[PDB]
Amino acid sequence: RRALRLGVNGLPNSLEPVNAISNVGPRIVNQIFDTLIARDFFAKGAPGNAIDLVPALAESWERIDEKSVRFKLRQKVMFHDGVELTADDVAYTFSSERLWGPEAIKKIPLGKSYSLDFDEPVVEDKYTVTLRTKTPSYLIETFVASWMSRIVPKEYYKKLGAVDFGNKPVGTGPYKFVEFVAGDRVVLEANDAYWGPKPTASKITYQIVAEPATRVAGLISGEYDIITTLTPDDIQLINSYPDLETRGTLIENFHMFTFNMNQEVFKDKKLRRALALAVNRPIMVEALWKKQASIPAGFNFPNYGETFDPKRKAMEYNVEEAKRLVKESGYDGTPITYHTMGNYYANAMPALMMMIEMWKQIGVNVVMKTYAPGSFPPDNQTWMRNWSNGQWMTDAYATIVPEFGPNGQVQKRWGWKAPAEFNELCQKVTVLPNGKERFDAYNRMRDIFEEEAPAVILYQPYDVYAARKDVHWKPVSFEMMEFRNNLSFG
Ligand SMILES: O=P(O)(O[C@@H]1[C@@H](O)[C@H](O)[C@@H](CO)O[C@H]1O)O[C@@H]1[C@@H](O)[C@H](O)[C@@H](CO)O[C@@H]1O
Repeated sequence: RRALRLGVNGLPNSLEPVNAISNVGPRIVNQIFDTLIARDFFAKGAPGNAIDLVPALAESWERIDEKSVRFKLRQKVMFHDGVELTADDVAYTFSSERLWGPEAIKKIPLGKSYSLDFDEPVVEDKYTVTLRTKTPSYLIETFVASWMSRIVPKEYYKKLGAVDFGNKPVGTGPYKFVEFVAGDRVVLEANDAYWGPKPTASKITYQIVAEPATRVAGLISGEYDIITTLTPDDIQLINSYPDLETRGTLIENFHMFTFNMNQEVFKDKKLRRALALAVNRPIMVEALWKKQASIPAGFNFPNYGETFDPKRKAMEYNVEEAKRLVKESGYDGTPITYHTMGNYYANAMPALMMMIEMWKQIGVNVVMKTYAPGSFPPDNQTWMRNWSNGQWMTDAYATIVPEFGPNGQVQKRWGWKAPAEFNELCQKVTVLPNGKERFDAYNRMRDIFEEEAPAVILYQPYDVYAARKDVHWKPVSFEMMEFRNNLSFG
C-alpha cells in the first residue's frame, strides 16, 4: 500500500486523546483510537456532513432513563499491544480517576470542565458497561460519540501515566503509533488487526509545515499527498494544476478572539464590547474568505439541532457606539497586544491586520505579537489572543457551557467575571430536557455572552485542504480527517 504524506498546519503537544483536543490533534487521534458510538458523516450519500450516529466499539446501546446508558461492547476487539478491549477499559476511560474527578486535573486539565456530571461507570460484565450522570443528562450519547470519548487501555495507560501515554499512545484504531518528534512529525502505521474497515495506507506521516506558502509548494513539488488549513485565496492556483485540487467544507467550529480578563484594561466589559462592535465581519469574509466563511447569529449553530435558534438576529456592528465605549472606558491610547501562533488558524494574521485597522478607526491601538508552536506565552503577558471552538455536540451545551460556564477556563483561568444569571442558566440547561425553558435559557445565555464580550465570535471557517487527484479522500464538516472507507489511491 501507498504511504500517505500530510503537510499540516500544526501538531498537538500530546497524543493523549482528551489533551489532543484542538484543530490539529483529532486528525491524528481519530486514527489511533475509536469511540463507542461514531458519527457517520457520509451516511446516505451525504457530502461529509451527515449527523447520523452509528455503532463503533459498542455494538449496541440503550438509554435506561434520564441519566444512564448501557453499552454492549463489540467482542475480540484488540488494542495495538494485543490487550483485548473490555468494559474495564471503558469504565477507566470515563472514570473519576482518569477523566472528571479532582485527581484527574493534573493529568487532563480540562477533563472535568469538559465532562458531563458523571457518576462512576458500572461494569456489568466483560462486555457490558453503563455510563451514568449524578443528575439528569440527555447528552450522554452525543458526549460518547465525541472527541472527549476515545477509549484508552486501562492497564497500559495506568502503567505509563497520562504524560508518557501521550508520547506512546495505544488504541484500538485503524492506525498504530510509530513515532512522535515534538513540533516536527507524527508517524503512524497500518493496524492490519483492525476490527472495522481495514486501513488503506501503509503509513501516515503528519509533517508540520507552519507557513502555508511552503505547504502549498510541498504539494506542487510532490512532497505531500494532502495539505491542510489553506485559505480560499489559494484555491485558483492549486486548481490550475491538472493533477491537484482543493477540497473544502464549512466545519462545525468558529474562529474568535478573546481576552485575558485578569488584565486591568479587560476586567470590565466596556473595551471588550468596543472591540467587538468595531469588527466588520462581512468585509473580512469578502476579502479573506471569498464569501465561503459563515457568520453565525451569536453563539448559535445549526448542529445544535433542537437548541439552534434560526430566528436570532446578527451580532451587532456599531462603529459609533464602539467609539463612545472607548471614551467611557477611560482607555488612554496605550497599545494592546494580540497574540497569534502565526497562521495556525487559516487567515489568522490577515484577519488581525484588518481588525487592527478597524480598531484604529475607533481609537484603539492594537499590535500583533507572534508566538512559536509549543511556546504559548505566559498568561499575564497576553491581553488579546485568537482561538477557536469546535461545536462538538448535537446540542447547544457545547461549547458555551464547557468553555464559558462557571466551572470553565474562561471564568476560572482567564478571569471572566460572568453575571450570576449566566452561571444559573448554565446549571439549568445542563439538567433540563429539551423544551421551551431550555431553549429560552440558551437564548438568554447568548444575549449575556454578546453583552459581556468574554470572546468575540468572528465566523465559521471554510476549511480548505488540497490534495493530489490520485489520493481519494473527502473532508468532513469537523476539525478532523476521516480515513475509514474514505481513503484510496489511483
Ligand atoms: O486549536 P484550538 O482552537 O486551540 C488550541 C489551544 O487549545 C491551545 O491551547 C493552543 C496552544 O497550543 O493552540 C490552539 O490555540 O482548539 C480548540 C480547543 O482549545 C477547544 O477546547 C475546542 C472546543 O471548544 O475547540 C478547538 O477548536
